Amino acid sequence: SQLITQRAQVSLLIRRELTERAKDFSLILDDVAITELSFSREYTAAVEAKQVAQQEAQRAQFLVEKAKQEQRQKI
Amino acid sequence: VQAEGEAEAAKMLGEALSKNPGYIKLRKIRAAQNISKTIATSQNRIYLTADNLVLNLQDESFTRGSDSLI
Amino acid sequence: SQLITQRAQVSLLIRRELTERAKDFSLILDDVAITELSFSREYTAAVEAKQVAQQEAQRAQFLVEKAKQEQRQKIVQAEGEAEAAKMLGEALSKNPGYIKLRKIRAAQNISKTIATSQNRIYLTADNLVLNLQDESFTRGSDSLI
Amino acid sequence: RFVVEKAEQQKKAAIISAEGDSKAAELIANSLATAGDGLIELRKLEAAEDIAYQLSRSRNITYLPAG
Amino acid sequence: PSITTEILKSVVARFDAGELITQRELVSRQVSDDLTERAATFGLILDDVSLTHLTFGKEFTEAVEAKQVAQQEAERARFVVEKAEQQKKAAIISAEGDSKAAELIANSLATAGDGLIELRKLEAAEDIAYQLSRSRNITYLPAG
Repeated sequence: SQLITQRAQVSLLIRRELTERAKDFSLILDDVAITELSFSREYTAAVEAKQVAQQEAQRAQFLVEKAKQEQRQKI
Repeated sequence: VQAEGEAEAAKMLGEALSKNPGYIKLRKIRAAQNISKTIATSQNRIYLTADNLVLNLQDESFTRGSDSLI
Repeated sequence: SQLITQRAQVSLLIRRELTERAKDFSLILDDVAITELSFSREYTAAVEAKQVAQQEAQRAQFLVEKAKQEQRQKIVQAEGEAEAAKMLGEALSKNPGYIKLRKIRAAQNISKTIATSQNRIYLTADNLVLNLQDESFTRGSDSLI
Repeated sequence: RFVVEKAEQQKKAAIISAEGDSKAAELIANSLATAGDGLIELRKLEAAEDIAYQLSRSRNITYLPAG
Repeated sequence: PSITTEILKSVVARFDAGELITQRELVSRQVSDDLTERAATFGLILDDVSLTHLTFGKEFTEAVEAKQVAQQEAERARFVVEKAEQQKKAAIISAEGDSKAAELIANSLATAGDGLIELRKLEAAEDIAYQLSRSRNITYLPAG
C-alpha cells in the first residue's frame, strides 16, 4: 500500500541509491524509472475484493430505495 | 477443550432460547435455503415432494399455517 | 535436529577427523565441507507436517477474527428480523388472512418459476379442480358459513 | 501440542459465534414473545419461493406428489 | 563451489525464513564479510558480492498469504458489516410494507368473513393451470 501510494518516494530513493552505487563504476545514471510493477494474483484478487466490498456497500444503498418502492407497491 | 467451548456456548444459547425459541425456526428456514443452494449444484439424485411448491391451493392443509397463528 | 541446527560444528569436527585420518595417507586435505544432506521421505514429511501444524495454529488466529465479524453481521441481521417480527406480528394478531393471500401469491410465483424450470414435477390432478363430484368440491365454500 | 493450541483458538472462535447466535436469539425471542410468530409464516412462504427458484435449474431434482 | 556453498549454508543455518526476510542488511553483511575472509586465504578479490534472488518454500508463501489475507479480510468485512446494516434497513422497510398490508387485510377480513380467499384460490388455480400448461416435464397424477 505504501509502495504504491508513495511510489514517488521509493522511486526517488532507489534512483539515489542507484546513482551512488554506480558512481564508483564510472557510469553516470541519467535517470532511474520504474517502468512496471506487478504482484501475485492473490494480492490483486484481494484489492479487487476490496473494490467489490465498496461497490456492495453502494449497491445496498440502492437496494434500500428499491425496497421503499416495493413497499409502496405492496401497500 | 472442545467440550468446554460447547458447554459455554450452551449456557448462553439456552438462556436466550428460554423465553421463546422462534430463532430456531428462523434458523431452520435459513438452513433450508442454504441446503437448497448447495443441492442445486450437487450431483445427487434428489426426489422432493410437490408439496414443497405450495401449488395445491385446495388441499385441506393449505390454511394450516394461518390456523396455527390464531 | 542437532546436526542441522549445528551443521557448522559437525562440519568442522568431520574436517578435523578427515584431515587427521588422511594425514597418514600422505594426502593434504585443502578443504573439507558438506555439500548435501537428505533424509527419508518420512522424516521430511514429519518436519513439513510440523511446519503446517504451526501454520494452522497461526491461521486459527485469523479464524477467530472472521468469527468476530460474522458475529457482528449475525447480530445486525437478527436485529432486523426482530424489529420486523414485532412490527408484523401485531398486524396478524387480529386475523391472519394476509398469510393465506400471500400463500396464494407465492403459489402463483412458484408456478411461474417452475414453468421454465428443468426439474421433473409430478403435481396432483386435484390442482385442476376438474373432479366436480368428489365431495371435496363444496369444502371451500362450506368453510365460509 | 500445536493442534491443541489450534483447538484452543477454535474453542475461542466457537464461543464467539455462540455469543452471536445467543444475542440474535435473545432479540428475536424478546420480539416474538410479545408479538407472535407470524414473521415465521411469512419467511416460510418467501423461502418456499426462493427454494423453488434455486432448484429450478438442476435436472436431477424431481417433485413427486405428496404421499 | 566449496567456499560459496559453505558460506551460504553457514549464514542461513543461523536464522530462518522470517529472520532472513526481516533483516536483509544483516544477512548481506554476513555473506559479504565471510566470503571476503574466505577468499583472502585464496587471494581472490570480490569486487561486488550481492545476493539478489530469494525464493522460499510453498509453506512460508502460504503463511504469508494467510497473514496478508487476515488484514485484507478485516478491511473488506469493515464494509461487509455496513452492507449488512443497509440490508437490515431495507428489510425493516419491507417488513413495514408487509405489516401495513397485513393490517389492512386483517381489518377488512375480521369484519367481513374471508370469501376473498376462496375467490383468489379459484383464480390462482386457473392461472397456475395456464402457467404450467406449456412445460412438457409437468405431469398431473390423480389425487391419491
